[PDB]
Amino acid sequence: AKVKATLGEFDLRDYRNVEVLKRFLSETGKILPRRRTGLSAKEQRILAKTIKRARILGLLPFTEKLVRK
Amino acid sequence: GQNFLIDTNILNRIVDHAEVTEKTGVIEIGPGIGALTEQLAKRAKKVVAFEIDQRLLPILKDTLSPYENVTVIHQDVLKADVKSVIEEQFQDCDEIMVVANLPYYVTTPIIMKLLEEHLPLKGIVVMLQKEVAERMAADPSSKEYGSLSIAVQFYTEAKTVMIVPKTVFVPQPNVDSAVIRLILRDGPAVDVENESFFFQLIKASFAQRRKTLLNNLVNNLPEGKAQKSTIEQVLEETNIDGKRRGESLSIEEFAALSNGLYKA
Amino acid sequence: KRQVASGRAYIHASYNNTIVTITDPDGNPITWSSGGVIGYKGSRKGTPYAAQLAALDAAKKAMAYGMQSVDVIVRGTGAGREQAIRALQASGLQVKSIVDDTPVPHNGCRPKKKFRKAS
Amino acid sequence: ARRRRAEVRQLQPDLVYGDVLVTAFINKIMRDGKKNLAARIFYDACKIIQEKTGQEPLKVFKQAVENVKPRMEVRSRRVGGANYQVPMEVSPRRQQSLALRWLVQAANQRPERRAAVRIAHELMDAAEGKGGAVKKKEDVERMAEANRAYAHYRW
RNA sequence: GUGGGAGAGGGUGGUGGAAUUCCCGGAGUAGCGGUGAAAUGCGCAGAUACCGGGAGGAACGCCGAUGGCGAAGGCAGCCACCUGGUCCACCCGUGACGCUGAGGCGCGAAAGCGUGGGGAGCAAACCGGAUUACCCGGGUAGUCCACGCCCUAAACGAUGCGCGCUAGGUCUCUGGGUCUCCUGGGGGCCGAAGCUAACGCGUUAAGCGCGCCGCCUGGGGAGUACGGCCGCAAGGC
Repeated sequence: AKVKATLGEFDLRDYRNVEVLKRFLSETGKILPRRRTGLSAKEQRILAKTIKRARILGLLPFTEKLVRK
Repeated sequence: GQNFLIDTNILNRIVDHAEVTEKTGVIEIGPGIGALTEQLAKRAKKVVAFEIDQRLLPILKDTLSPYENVTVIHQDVLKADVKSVIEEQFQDCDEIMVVANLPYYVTTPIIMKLLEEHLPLKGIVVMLQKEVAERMAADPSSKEYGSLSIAVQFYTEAKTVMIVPKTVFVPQPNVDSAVIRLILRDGPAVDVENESFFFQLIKASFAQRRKTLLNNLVNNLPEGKAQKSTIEQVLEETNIDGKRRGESLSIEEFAALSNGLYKA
Repeated sequence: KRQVASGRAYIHASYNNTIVTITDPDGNPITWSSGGVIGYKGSRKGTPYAAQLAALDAAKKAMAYGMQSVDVIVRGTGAGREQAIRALQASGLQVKSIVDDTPVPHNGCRPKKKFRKAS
Repeated sequence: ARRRRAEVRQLQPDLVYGDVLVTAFINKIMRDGKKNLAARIFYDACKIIQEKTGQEPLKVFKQAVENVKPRMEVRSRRVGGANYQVPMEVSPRRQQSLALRWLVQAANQRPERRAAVRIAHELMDAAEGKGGAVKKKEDVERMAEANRAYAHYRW
């Protein structure tokens, strides 16, 4: 199930819509590929830009630790 | 077993190049299989074989029945003193030669250290690679020039006696083999204050070859590391040496430079 | 000696060796164990069996300090991560969570000759 | 074999006891096709067992056999030009094969002059829990899982 | 011209985190590290695991693409400024104002070099170890910046540029419209006609044509010799 599917209506250039932004990051603080997100490249590119910008703001994690062996 | 030469023709030619006669004496380094030893002993007054290989010696030793001049000494030439050999085994023939067809990674340091050992012998003829042969026998302003040529310039004037095809060697080396001759000079080619200091200078000059003489001597020299602030007078002490390199200069130039260095 | 009653066990699982260190929440290392202290040398230092023995040894020598529960984070990509973790959890200390915290560069320093040629 | 899986020969059970393992021991004693001699020597050994030990000799035989059946063995392995005595599980077939072979080999090592004496003494000693066969079994077992590091090579 | 679009195109300042290496502490016991297996090496002056604080340099993990930009060489964190190229739509202005281009001028990966800075990591040369009678431990220039040289490559699509005509199918990037689809531009894979010695190319031609430029005339000798020009030199034409 693509991450896009389990979502409604939002804006991508909004680098403060933090709650939706946690969705597009994996179990680790990594940006999910197009296979998981379910967007077009343009959307993926702009989303990655926004994600990095938010990371700079400290609203999002650069990296995390995964609860698994 | 390394690449072993199997040609009687080129072996005859090389042993001729060695001038192995009745008067001529032979030092054998790494007798090995015993083809070179075969071609040497029959025309040599006394052959002294040095080797440290475990079993390459006593097997060959069996074949040494017809030869009466085969005084094989089992030891490492580098580790073991050779001074005593001159007195003990050259009573038959005062003339000295060193002949080798060994691998070069052992041969070249052996030759260097033998020359360092300061044993006065007439000459040496060894088998080496084409590139290193060019490196030793080199002229000024050459890509094949370096510190090795400078080192061998004190001891001998060299020339590759006979270029060797790769075919003669069992496994074939990719690069052509070229046998050189090293016949010891009467004495030092050019005088110097200190030999060790001269060597340090030549190392410093050719450390970073491409850079200018000045840039080499600034950073390469340890005493240069001490007198980095003082290199001004070092520039002053230079005579008719402008913006220059190492390769540009010759033996006499470097000798005069060293003699000037002592006066700093 | 300390009796924190709740610490954390670090598992440094390299290729050549596995290291297990148990420590308090304050990061103060109470003790440690490795494949080397068991007596294994050379190649067999990083074997999964060595990882098992190291985990058990660390657990045993930690029980003396009264440790009962730990929260483990594993480091390195060595062959014996799974073996070490299973041995540790089956030693007598109730692990709360199992986590990895393997350090990965963000294309920083230039690596060794062998580890180069990254896709 | 490359193709098949070499179906196991079903030994005809002995007539005295109606047991296949007795036949296996008989065959293992056998040399130069002397079936009669092996049978007679085994039955002699059974006479010693009966005379010295109360219960039926077949019980002693089975007790000793299951006493010697190993569980871990090493197989020389070729990984990176080095020999590894990789511990491996042994199948029941191989278990019984090794047990019978070890029992017979150990029984001969005894200094006693007669064969039946040797067989009976070794077998009863193995039933006790000691002797040569049990020693060899223990040696084999401890040699395995002494280097269980290499056991990651599953084969 | 007007109205929009995408982009690691370039230059200048600013600063975000993860590593790596050192320094300062707290705790910590005997190894750490390394290999096909080992040795060198580090560690009782308490190493390696690990917690915290600080310094410094270099490079930007996922996104990431068989993707995009540029005339090539090349260009990946993020922010802002100054700029280069390009696509579509409206058909609004001009009236042939165009194509190519000997010399000239400029740009030109990496490695070298001069004059000054910087140096975390890697690492020519070099110091060690060892075995298969390459590989592991250290380390200099160099890789980093400013200015000035050098002008070389499998600098390759081994395919010069511009324009026109000649079946389609499929996957992508980016626009526009009336939006199952039409219509442009860019990047791949099959394949009509055709071409080729063959492999193969095929609307991004190696097809059918036109214009201009640059080269080829058997293999070595030889990119050598002499002469000339350009560089501090190595060297380049």
